[PDB]
Amino acid sequence: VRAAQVEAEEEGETVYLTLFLEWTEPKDYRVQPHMNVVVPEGARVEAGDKIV
Amino acid sequence: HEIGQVPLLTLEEEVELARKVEEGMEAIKKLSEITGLDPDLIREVVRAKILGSARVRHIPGLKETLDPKTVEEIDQKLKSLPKEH
DNA sequence: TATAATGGGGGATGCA
Repeated sequence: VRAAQVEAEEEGETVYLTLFLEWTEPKDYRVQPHMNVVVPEGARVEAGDKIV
Repeated sequence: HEIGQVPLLTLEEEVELARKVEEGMEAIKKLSEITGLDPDLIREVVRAKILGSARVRHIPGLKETLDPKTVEEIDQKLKSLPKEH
């Protein structure tokens, strides 16, 4: 995970950080023999795109 | 010995090849719709270009005689289609 | 037309 924009607010002896974070959550799919993978390696997909 | 050279298909490879065949059939079925020609002729030209130049003959059932000239004309008419066609 | 089946059963002489 990386932090895009990092804001902050000075309060008393502490700081409140407003972070804009970005990352990737892996999800494992199991493929069956009768199925066919129709998406290449490292392909940028969106919501609804058919993978298999 | 000539038969023991081609490996035995795995289930996955089997389904793969079969699927590709069926998809090819449908693809030609729509290509004929696009070009407004003949399915048998088209699939025969595809067969021709696939197998190479070793096999070229007039197929009993097809109206046009399949000589390299004609298959060149048809293949050039196949290259004259939009990316989605 | 659709369980799955995938590799068989002598005898001598001329010529390359």
